[PDB]
Amino acid sequence: PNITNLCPFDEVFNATRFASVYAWNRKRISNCVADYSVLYNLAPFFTFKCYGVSPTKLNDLCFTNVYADSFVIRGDEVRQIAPGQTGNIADYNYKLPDDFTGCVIAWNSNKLDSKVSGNYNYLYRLFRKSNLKPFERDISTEIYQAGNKPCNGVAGFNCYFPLRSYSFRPTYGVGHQPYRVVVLSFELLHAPATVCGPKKS
Amino acid sequence: ELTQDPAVSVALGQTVRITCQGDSLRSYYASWYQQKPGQAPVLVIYGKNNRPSGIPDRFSGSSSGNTASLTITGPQAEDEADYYCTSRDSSGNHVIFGGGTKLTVLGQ
Amino acid sequence: EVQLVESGGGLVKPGGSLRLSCAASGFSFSDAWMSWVRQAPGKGLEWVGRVSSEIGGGTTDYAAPVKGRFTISRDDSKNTLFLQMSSLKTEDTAVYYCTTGVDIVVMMYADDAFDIWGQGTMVTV
Ligand SMILES: *[C@@H]1O[C@H](CO)[C@@H](O)[C@H](O)[C@H]1NC(C)=O
Repeated sequence: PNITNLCPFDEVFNATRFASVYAWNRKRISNCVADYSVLYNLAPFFTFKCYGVSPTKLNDLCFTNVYADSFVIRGDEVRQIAPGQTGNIADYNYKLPDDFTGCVIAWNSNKLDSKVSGNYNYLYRLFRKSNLKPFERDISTEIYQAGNKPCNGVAGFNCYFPLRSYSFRPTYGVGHQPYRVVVLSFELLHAPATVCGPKKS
Repeated sequence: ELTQDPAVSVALGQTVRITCQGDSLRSYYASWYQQKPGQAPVLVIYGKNNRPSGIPDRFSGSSSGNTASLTITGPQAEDEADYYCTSRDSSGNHVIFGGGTKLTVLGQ
Repeated sequence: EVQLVESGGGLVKPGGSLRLSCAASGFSFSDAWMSWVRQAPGKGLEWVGRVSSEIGGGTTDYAAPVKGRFTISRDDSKNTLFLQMSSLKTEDTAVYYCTTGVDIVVMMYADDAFDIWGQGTMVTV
């Protein structure tokens, strides 16, 4: 609390390329001063939601570790990123625990990701045999097997690739736009306090 | 630097307790790998208390402060292997590893 | 199914250079925190280095005893992970593995739990 030792949490909110939802990114914060006032007062953050800690008293309690999770999803299932619900992405790509604490952030990317040619690099998973435990990645791309028949890696019919591509273009409207999502989580009561905000008077 | 005993002698059908000593195990929870004779190491236990799928429900993990430990309930004749614990250091974020330990079969 | 294949290694005079290649299949290589690890015959496993992912900044680290003298690299087009060894010492006779940190794990931390390993190659200096 000087402030000079600001951890680089600006680029986790503003970078070149966000990771896809199936291969989302995690960043670890240590020995820093946590000033969220520059982000709360900033304009274009469309969604600011959390459950465990207060939305405005987040500088008055002091933590030990901070994990910043970043990915990009379609605009509708920003409703679905909250813990409890199911379906696509919540079960097959990213699941939050029922006792989750931390704040989720969502904003639009109208003029930063849409391309007239069509962008297909952002993938999502549609076919998983098991269910995702909370905070778990899945990078394996072996083809789904459906009950029986010898397509167990032959990649033919009655067997579908799990990683499909989004539909991302100026002709699209609200609901199909790319929303950047970053989730700030934290853990407590195992170490001396390292990261938390400055002192005012 | 982690610390392990060279070998543990436990008879068949009895719970086997494997230890790992380290100063920085309060954070950076250890992970346990098993090496067969003349084979690549395989994952057994990671994370808080869970294991990868396909591993039989015989290995469990526990941690208390500067101590880490693995528990085997009802060992068979195919568990004669080496066990390695893994943690991280605070500064450099390296995987450091440990000395390992050996587990043998004391049947006829 | 998902596979890692190691290639390279042999007998070489000390002070030379040698390049070890790891080829991966079955999973998205561009978002994997791969690593190199070594083991002397009869001894425990010893870390060599990390390479990390470009989505999050290339932060390729190294182990303390082998810092600097080894070069690590990634190429996503040809699906290759490269380890270059120069200025060799007499203690480098070991088996080498390329190991993916994350395939099916729960993280809570930096994404490294060493899920799937490789068949590993000889090197003798
Ligand atoms: C990202 O945009 C915000 C918007 O105010 C800006 O404050 C920040 O400096 C930008 N990031 C970088 C790395 O310039």
